[PDB]
Amino acid sequence: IVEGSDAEIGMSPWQVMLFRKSPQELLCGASLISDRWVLTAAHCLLYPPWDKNFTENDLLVRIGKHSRTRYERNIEKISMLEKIYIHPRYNWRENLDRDIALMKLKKPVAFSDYIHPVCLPDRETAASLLQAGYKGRVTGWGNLKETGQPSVLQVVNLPIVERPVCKDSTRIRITDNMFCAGYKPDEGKRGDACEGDSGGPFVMKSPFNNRWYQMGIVSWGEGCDRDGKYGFYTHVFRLKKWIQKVIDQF
Amino acid sequence: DFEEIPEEYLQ
Amino acid sequence: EADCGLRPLFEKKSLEDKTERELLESYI
Ligand SMILES: N[C@H](Cc1ccccc1)C(=O)N1CCC[C@H]1C(=O)NCc1ccc(Br)o1
Ligand code: NA
Ligand code: NA
Repeated sequence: IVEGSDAEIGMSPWQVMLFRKSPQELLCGASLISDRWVLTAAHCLLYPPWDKNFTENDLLVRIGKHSRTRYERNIEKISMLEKIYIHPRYNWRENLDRDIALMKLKKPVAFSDYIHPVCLPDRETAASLLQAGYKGRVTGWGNLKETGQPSVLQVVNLPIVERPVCKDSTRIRITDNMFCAGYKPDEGKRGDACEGDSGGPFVMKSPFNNRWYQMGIVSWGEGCDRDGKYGFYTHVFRLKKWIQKVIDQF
Repeated sequence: DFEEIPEEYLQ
Repeated sequence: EADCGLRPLFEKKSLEDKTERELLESYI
């Protein structure tokens, strides 16, 4: 996260770290959506241009974390993966369309002050909150600058951007399964996701029921925190029928 | 760079 | 879940975090 700040303890209790078993290293962010299911970006698990194609046994998830590098004894919980599910129409060839994946845990995780699931949006919450200018929150342990790495989880609040502005900022083809966020050059404030924040959640707090909803997944951007560029997020609601199908079937 | 995690999770 | 999106150290105890008000003020 570029130009963010240290998270408060328990501020994002749904934040998950995807961790490579060997060598031991951070791979991506992710989010807890129930006691057995974790949501992430497909490109965290499968990206052939970079020779990335992880299997379940390659990975662990670490839940309840604050420190990036410490083993947070008596606080974090570490889970093995039973199965990975990648969207069948995830487009890794072109533009990361439908950049979404689910991971089922081998055993349910116990909730605590530090471990708690986020909500997924219904149609009405999505329609009401996914509006240009409305701000969400992005969290992660990724790089602090494009060109280093944080001691603890970072957080930044960012406004959703009008779709024509998103489209005019890039040569990559945008789809209805994406939205973009970030400040404009003339707005002064800045901030962005960066490498290592992939797969983490873009959340909004509903003013109707005071619950946090995950509207987006950190997906792609050109650089980090560049003027006139924006970060792109998987549109969770647009893909919720697939999420429901997977969870119901498995 | 990372603190070693308990061996139980790597078995 | 029934209590999804309600944080134990914030919403469940009626405590606000230091920047959530910025989000609310944007929901115009
Ligand atoms: N620069 C390319 C552009 C690109 C976009 C679509 C298809 C191919 C390339 C990029 O973003 N990525 C390359 C694969 C993964 C992804 C990526 O680094 N994400 C992380 C990140 C940074 C900010 C935010 Br938000 O997310
Ligand atoms: Na364009
Ligand atoms: Na920017």
